[PDB]
Amino acid sequence: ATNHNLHITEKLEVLAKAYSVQGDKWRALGYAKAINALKSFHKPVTSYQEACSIPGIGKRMAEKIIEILESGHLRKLDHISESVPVLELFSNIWGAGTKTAQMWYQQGFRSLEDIRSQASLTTQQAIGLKHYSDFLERMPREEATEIEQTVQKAAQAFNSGLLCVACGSYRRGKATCGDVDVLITHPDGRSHRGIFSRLLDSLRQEGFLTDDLVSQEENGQQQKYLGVCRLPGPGRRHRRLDIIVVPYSEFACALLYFTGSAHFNRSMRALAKTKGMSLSEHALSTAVVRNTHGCKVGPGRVLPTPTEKDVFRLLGLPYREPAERDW
DNA sequence: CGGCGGTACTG
DNA sequence: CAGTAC
DNA sequence: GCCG
Ligand code: NA
Ligand code: NA
Repeated sequence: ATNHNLHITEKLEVLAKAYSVQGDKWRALGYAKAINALKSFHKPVTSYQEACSIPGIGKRMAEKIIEILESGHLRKLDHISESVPVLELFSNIWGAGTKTAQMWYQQGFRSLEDIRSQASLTTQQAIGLKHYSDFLERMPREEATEIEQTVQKAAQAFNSGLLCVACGSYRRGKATCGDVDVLITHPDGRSHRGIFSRLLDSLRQEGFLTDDLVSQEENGQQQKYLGVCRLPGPGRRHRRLDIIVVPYSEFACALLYFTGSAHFNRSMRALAKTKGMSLSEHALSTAVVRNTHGCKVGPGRVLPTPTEKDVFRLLGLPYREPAERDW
């Protein structure tokens, strides 16, 4: 598609990012939805009524849209706190969100050097600070492929039958990727067990993993690593790498979840809800059991889904290719 | 108005 | 319980 | 912020 409302969405994005770094996440979310709708719209917007006809745009958003349309400017931008660019700087540090960014700003910090010299830093934030510039850039998908191959080769050394796939924006076919998520399972349903620890050990020993952000997260039968890798060779940057090992029966739903996008996942959860189902990285399930007072007592029952297509089918949806899952 | 996932780790 | 990122 |  093509954006016919550029000067409008450019302005809205400024406002959206301001709300985000100030921690108004719900308001930012609503802006994101409206901003999407505007770009993928058959025409430039020429009236308030037309703006409101668009799902995701109500009175308040339409008002701003038409103000921009007519005057070329959005006044609310002129009343945006001067702190916003610094809050964004601080929250670009992996492990620091808006609360930490506020705290540092109130302490009078203004720069990364300020943070590096005088800020108290969590173990994760120190790594995120140390690799600030590397983590901010998106890598070419070619480099993501090499990263996936590195993980896959070290995994298949333990069991050649392991199935390994890079998810996220890479699987959605983007030219560049902010990170790499490598999802690992085994078709025999059992031989994924034991792999996670040995795999991280092997990647450690050969120098590929340079820092761990979360060395192990256990979520049901899924194991997740969040860390930092760097391919061999000179001129290589540090990159964010996640590794998730899952049982074969959850592979389709894990695959879907880690392929995303985040916005696509949110809309699929909403759709499942309408059908009295829930959708997680583990399973498509019937909705949980709620008692007399409306509180969840027990989990629902899993609807088995061997493949991503099975998930879409049970939801009464046409299959969507990963490249079509940005929204 | 409340929901817009729920979750693990960590403190 | 709250902060963060998935 | 928007939606029901
Ligand atoms: Na609307
Ligand atoms: Na951050």
